[PDB]
Amino acid sequence: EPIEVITPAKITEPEKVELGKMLFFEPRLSKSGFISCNSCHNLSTGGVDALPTSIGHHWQEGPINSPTVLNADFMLAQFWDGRASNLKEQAAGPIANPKEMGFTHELATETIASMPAYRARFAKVYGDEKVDIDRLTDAIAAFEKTLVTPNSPFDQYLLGKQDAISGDAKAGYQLFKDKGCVSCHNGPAVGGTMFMKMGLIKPFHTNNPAEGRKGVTGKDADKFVFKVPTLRNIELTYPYFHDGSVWTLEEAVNTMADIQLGQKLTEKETKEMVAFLNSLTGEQPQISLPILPPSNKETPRPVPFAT
Amino acid sequence: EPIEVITPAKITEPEKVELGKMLFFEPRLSKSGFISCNSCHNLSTGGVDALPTSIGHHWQEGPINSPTVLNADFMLAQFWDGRASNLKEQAAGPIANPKEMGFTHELATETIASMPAYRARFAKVYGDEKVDIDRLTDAIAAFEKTLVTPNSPFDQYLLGKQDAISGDAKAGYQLFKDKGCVSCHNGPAVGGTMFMKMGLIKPFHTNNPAEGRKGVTGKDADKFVFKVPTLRNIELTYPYFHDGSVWTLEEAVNTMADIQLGQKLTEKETKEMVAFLNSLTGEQPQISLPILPPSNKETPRPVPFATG
Ligand code: HEM
Ligand code: HEM
Ligand code: HEM
Ligand code: HEM
Ligand SMILES: [Ca+2]
Ligand SMILES: [Ca+2]
Repeated sequence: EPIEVITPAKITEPEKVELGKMLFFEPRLSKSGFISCNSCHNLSTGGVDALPTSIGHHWQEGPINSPTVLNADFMLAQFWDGRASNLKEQAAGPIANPKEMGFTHELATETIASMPAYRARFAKVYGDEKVDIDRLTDAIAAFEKTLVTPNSPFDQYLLGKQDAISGDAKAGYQLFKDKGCVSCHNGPAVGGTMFMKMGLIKPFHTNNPAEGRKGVTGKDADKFVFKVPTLRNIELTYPYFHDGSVWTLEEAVNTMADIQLGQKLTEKETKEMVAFLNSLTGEQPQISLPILPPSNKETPRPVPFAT
Repeated sequence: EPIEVITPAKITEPEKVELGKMLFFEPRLSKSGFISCNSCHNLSTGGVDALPTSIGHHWQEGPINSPTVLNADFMLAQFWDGRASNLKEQAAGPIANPKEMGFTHELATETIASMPAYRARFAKVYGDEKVDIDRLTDAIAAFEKTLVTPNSPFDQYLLGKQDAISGDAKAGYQLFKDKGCVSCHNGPAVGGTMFMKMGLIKPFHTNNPAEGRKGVTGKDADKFVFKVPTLRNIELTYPYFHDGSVWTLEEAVNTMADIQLGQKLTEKETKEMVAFLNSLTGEQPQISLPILPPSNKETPRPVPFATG
């Protein structure tokens, strides 16, 4: 089969994953002292804010839909345009992004380094108490690699449990293959293995200006070519597409069939397609909320409002 | 001894607690779909946002410092001005407060009732799958009552363990008593047993307009009379006072000694006091980040920007 099962994450650097988990939930990575990775990739809600575009520092309206951190390591690159190569490189972006955490790499590292409890952990992981952006993002990336979603009802079906999904869902997987969805959405993450044009046969209408891969490569052929997203946990990651325009998976599957394949789905076919896509929802990360250390007199004060 | 030990939470109703935890972390209880109770009472950082005052809907600056939910069921009343009797009544407020979650009770219950997984849990706890603010806030309060902080160094000391706290911290505690702090800050939560004047001997110098109890009662005698906060986990719940004006416990202790007692602390005395107070940090809630059900076609969409 073109779709493969996701296996539970193997943790090989436990101290580092713990430090990463703390940092993913650390709102003092932001200027406000209020926004953490979790604010926009909420692990209680499919690893996303579930908004059309993000709400950032000062309630600024973000330019693009927040994708899920779930199974993000199976992606060939990171961000919609693939401008980051892995999760460690990606993590540098939000901290310093004015529309997101609104901080700087220098302020983030000073903030974390103010606290002996954090310094002790960087020392255990990397060899001394220095905090720099490489270590901080490396730790975050190590944690994110644990956020896989094994044991979806579909995975149980691929492993031979014929009763793990409905007949609607089984017919939907067949449609998925037979219509050509799988040509772009395949591998363990049902997506994430390639860049492809959004609007291959028919243009995709949006008033969102994001040009995708063209903004990394400079190639006009790369205009509106985006990373193919994962369809794992697609049930949870509404609204859909990079512009957050579509709230129902019903409409997303029909928009994809219409513009990627040249023909929308029937009522029955949509029912089946959605059934299959929901069966891709895996076991969500079970994480204990991390207990973060107190700020001290050396910790930069947050600036939620004026100064 | 005027301070008592915090015992671990007796969990008698774990299904309700579970439901309560989900709702406490549920950002779809806010109009924006972005703010939950945990936003302002962040359980990773002492049950508080650690901001001078809170960030609400549309990034509004709130009027007062968000208190910790840790040990809050020990409080004689809820809110700085004591306007809510207990955690259940309290929880109704923020959901409908325009400067906080900015939602309505009607929309909150419709939002939760839209999802079969939520309806199933309400049924399992209350007997049918109807959602109203009564059951919603009952479940949240059930979860909050579990958020006690046992096993602090000072508790170990009260129980007899002499090396539980430092020499400084021991001197700290005798000073806390001898100077009269314990007249207002006592019991299991080292606080929350009474409302007292902020600025008993001298005025509290603040630019914050909050009136305290007078705002609720109208009485001139209740002016700047506030619920005495818990000092449990005071290490973690900076900045201090209802105006969130002071970031160090050093300043906080000196301000109190001065304006509540007419007393000035030696540097060694302030350091002793701060060591004592630091010893009041207990074991933090150990909880699993709740997995919330997906919205569906009957779930009201979040409204992060629109005025309607
Ligand atoms: C260090 C903290 C953060 C981490 C580790 C993180 C993680 C990630 C990852 C892995 C991706 C790419 C996944 C993919 O392309 O499929 C991503 C993209 C994105 N995240 Fe975050 N995130 C963080 C902070 C934030 C915050 C605070 C916000 C909102 C204010 C946010 C909103 C977004 C948006 C809008 C994108 C897509 C941007 C683009 O494609 O250019 N992220 N994040
Ligand atoms: C009917 C068959 C298909 C179905 C049901 C389907 C399903 C989906 C869904 C549900 C999304 C939204 C993901 C998200 O927002 O996180 C999506 C996005 C996407 N898919 Fe498909 N897909 C199909 C066919 C294809 C084909 C044939 C291609 C390539 C030719 C493709 C490439 C993409 C791309 C580039 C995106 C991101 C588009 C954007 O938001 O700009 N898909 N797909
Ligand atoms: C239903 C969700 C919430 C719950 C269960 C909750 C819990 C509590 C509790 C127990 C108190 C009183 C504790 C005490 O006075 O000792 C309180 C007060 C307070 N909380 Fe929340 N909270 C919620 C939502 C929020 C949000 C979203 C914000 C920020 C936007 C916030 C900020 C505050 C503030 C500023 C106060 C003090 C207000 C006053 O004294 O008048 N709360 N909360
Ligand atoms: C040196 C002795 C004292 C110390 C070290 C002390 C400690 C503290 C601390 C650290 C706070 C900040 C709590 C927070 O912001 O959450 C506080 C607040 C408070 N304490 Fe004390 N306290 C002392 C004496 C007193 C006395 C004698 C009274 C009553 C007469 C009192 C009543 C209060 C009240 C009403 C508040 C809240 C005031 C406000 O922010 O509006 N304290 N105390
Ligand atoms: Ca989405
Ligand atoms: Ca405080």
